[PDB]
Amino acid sequence: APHLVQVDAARALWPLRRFWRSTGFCPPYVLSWDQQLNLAYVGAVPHRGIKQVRTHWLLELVTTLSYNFTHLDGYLDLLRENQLLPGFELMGSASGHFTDFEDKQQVFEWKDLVSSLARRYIGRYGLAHVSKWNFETWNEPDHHDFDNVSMTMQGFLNYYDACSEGLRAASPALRLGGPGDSFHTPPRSPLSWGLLRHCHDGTNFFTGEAGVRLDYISLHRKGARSSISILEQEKVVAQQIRQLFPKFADTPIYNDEADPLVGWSLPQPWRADVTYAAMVVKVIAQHQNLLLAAFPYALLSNDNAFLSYHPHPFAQRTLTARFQVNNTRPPHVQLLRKPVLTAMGLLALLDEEQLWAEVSQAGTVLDSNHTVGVLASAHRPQGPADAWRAAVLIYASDDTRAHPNRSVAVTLRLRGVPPGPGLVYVTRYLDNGLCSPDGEWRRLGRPVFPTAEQFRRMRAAEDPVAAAPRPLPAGGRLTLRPALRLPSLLLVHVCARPEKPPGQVTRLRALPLTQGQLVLVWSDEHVGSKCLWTYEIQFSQDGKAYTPVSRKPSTFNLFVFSPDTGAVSGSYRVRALDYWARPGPFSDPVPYLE
Ligand SMILES: *[C@@H]1O[C@H](CO)[C@@H](O[C@@H]2O[C@H](CO)[C@@H](O[C@@H]3O[C@H](CO[C@H]4O[C@H](CO)[C@@H](O)[C@H](O)[C@@H]4O)[C@@H](O)[C@H](O[C@H]4O[C@H](CO)[C@@H](O)[C@H](O)[C@@H]4O[C@H]4O[C@H](CO)[C@@H](O)[C@H](O)[C@@H]4O)[C@@H]3O)[C@H](O)[C@H]2NC(C)=O)[C@H](O)[C@H]1NC(C)=O
Ligand SMILES: *[C@@H]1O[C@H](CO)[C@@H](O)[C@H](O)[C@H]1NC(C)=O
Ligand SMILES: *[C@@H]1O[C@H](CO)[C@@H](O)[C@H](O)[C@H]1NC(C)=O
Ligand SMILES: [Cl-]
Repeated sequence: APHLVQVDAARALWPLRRFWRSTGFCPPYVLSWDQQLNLAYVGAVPHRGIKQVRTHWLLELVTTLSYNFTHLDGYLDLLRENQLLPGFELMGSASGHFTDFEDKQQVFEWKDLVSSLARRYIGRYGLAHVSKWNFETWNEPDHHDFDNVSMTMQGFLNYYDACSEGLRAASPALRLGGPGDSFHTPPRSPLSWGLLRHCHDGTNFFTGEAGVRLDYISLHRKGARSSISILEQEKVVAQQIRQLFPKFADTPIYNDEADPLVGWSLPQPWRADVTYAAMVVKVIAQHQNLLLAAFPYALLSNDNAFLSYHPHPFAQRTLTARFQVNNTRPPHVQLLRKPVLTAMGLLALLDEEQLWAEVSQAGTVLDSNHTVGVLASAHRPQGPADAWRAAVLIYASDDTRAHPNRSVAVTLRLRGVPPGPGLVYVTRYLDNGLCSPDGEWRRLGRPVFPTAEQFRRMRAAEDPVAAAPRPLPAGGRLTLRPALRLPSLLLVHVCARPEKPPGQVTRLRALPLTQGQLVLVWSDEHVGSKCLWTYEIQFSQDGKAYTPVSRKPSTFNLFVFSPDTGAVSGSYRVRALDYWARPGPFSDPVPYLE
């Protein structure tokens, strides 16, 4: 039976916070070219769709009583360059200096390392910026991954107090949370429950006062292939925390490894394509609709910024697919944007207020705990460079199971769109048949070292199928009857015309990939409105006569330029193009010489 999706745009219910804008990984490798590319892709999600990168072993990037911060500087600057924040896990031994957190002097030295690093980056980036960072305890303390460090129950508590006092001495404004683990039923997860008991009821190692600061509680709960399982586990743990530790009733809860399945490197066909992408949206929709639409759930992070390894370019839990092309001179690296990363761009279009929506089948109302669901949102405009918007994101997802031999007939009924100037709608659609670079790779015979032409075909499947803007019917109503696949994503974007055109593209740079190829990366931080069709990229060889690069419509703030001719040397400039064909100002031109 067909699915009926109803959306009322006249009816703003409550805030829709973009609580999912995080990723992470575990490693220098963090400063390799591969990683610089990877982080360009992560940062290129439009409208700050990914804000934080939770990174393990950051304090192995420090060496030794004075510290050399060079490698940490390198990594944090690299994040900054892509407008990304560190999920700053205070994790590492500083090249083997720290070995024992029941050695009182080491605990004092740790406190000073932390205040020293916090002050350094307050100085380098400003207090306002570093105050946004989620400083965090050592990852998964109950999984015994400290290599050479001795971390007992008591040691962990000492370590935490050193973290807390270290950050505090740099500035009270800095935020610290933990433990970043599962919180299984006692006697399991002793350090995790032990931290809560310590912060709630224990004694500060340094000051001797009762209890210790804990600005947020971070857990890890993964789905074992079930989307709804993640939320169910979180509610059990959050309830236990609230009831056993009542001081933490309003303490924000993060699930900063909220993945469908544990084991990032385990190859899974469904991780390659829109199956994973659609499921990620489904997980988020379940959290918005079945929880936030109450415990203080504040952040959800898919831990998928890892780089993939041969022979699994697409099938690992990664935002990009890496190809190490070893038969060129020199060898080089190529990354492809996987649908999961593309989906984060679609999620980024969701605006600040949630709209009433209802999914039904044969008269039965279906909540987000079902294969078809929706998130609808609206934007209240501010200035002359802004206007009313609505974004509706519909998912069809059976979690990790793809169903290529199925169609899902949907009827979307949108109403209550208020009157506005030049109202248009734009649909963007994503599925495995049309938008899977893995799908194109398989169709090509899964070449180990794809040719330049093979990469172009693969990259042509990265973006969603976009339909040209169409004027909205009067009365603020629209009915669409798409044949969705399983998995699939469909965003309907409804935009009124802002009085002024888009802002300027900034931070444009040209990075070499290989002979005849480069990556153009830029920022959309000053473009303003989200009603963007694409970014017009222009190339000039002949002094300064500029020619647009024909390509699929894309709002991704990054583009690999690989022209058949190999002619890449010259100058480049980029601008935003809105749904009414109006351009924003061009970026400054950027030269490039091979
Ligand atoms: C082009 O040239 C580059 C060299 O520049 C080359 O890159 C190298 O590729 C290989 C993989 O093909 C990489 O080796 C893999 O590395 C990962 C990660 O290693 C780290 O972590 C492990 C522990 O987690 C440490 O032991 C290790 O020291 C590292 O710190 C490993 O996970 C891989 O091991 C698996 O694959 C091996 C075969 O490749 C198996 O022998 C091994 O048993 C492992 O298999 C198991 O785990 C799998 C997990 O996915 C699972 O699927 C299996 O079923 C099984 O359970 C492996 O060691 C190496 O790091 C790359 N080097 C660099 C510099 O990047 C490309 O391979 C080359 N291209 C071609 C086509 O040749
Ligand atoms: C810090 O480490 C880097 C990289 O290993 C090295 O180049 C640099 O000389 C070191 N700085 C100091 C002050 O020792
Ligand atoms: C989701 O649906 C299943 C039935 O498939 C049910 O057992 C489970 O309780 C539901 N969970 C939530 C949170 O709605
Ligand atoms: Cl996963």
